[PDB]
Amino acid sequence: GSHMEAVQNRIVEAAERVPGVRGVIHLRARYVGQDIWANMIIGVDPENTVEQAHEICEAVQAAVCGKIRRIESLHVSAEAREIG
Amino acid sequence: GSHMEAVQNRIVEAAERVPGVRGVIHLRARYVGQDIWANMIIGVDPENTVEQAHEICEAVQAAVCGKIRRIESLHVSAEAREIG
Repeated sequence: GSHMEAVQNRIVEAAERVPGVRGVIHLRARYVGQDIWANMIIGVDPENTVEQAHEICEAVQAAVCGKIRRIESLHVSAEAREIG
Repeated sequence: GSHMEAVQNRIVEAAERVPGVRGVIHLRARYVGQDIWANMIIGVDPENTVEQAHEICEAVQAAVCGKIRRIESLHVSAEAREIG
């Protein structure tokens, strides 16, 4: 794949290892100049409250931002997902 | 304020009228070229499940995208919020 597909795969790999993540559903990653701006949607269990799902999102943010360089902006949201 | 503050205020106004929204907590809006890319975090009640909060987010997306021109990318997430 392209450079950006390789970057996308590394971001997904970092996120999918976080407890409570049921896969990465979507990732929009773009270079704006020399920095990445990314929007991620993760799957979580339906049983989560909104706060519990947000805490998973925050753990994903911390994981991705800690591992993946050059990201200027990351926004992570969750959808209930019944498969993985 | 600036042009972008006026744009931000219109986006917030569109979102905050959607049932179940407990204010707009955050909005990052930027021009990338001639288009707006926006990340929004809304407050919702803590009692929401993740799916219920996601449905509010989707209603916000539809409302903002339907009313506000020039947005190329909008990502809306929710946080539990005990005040409004």
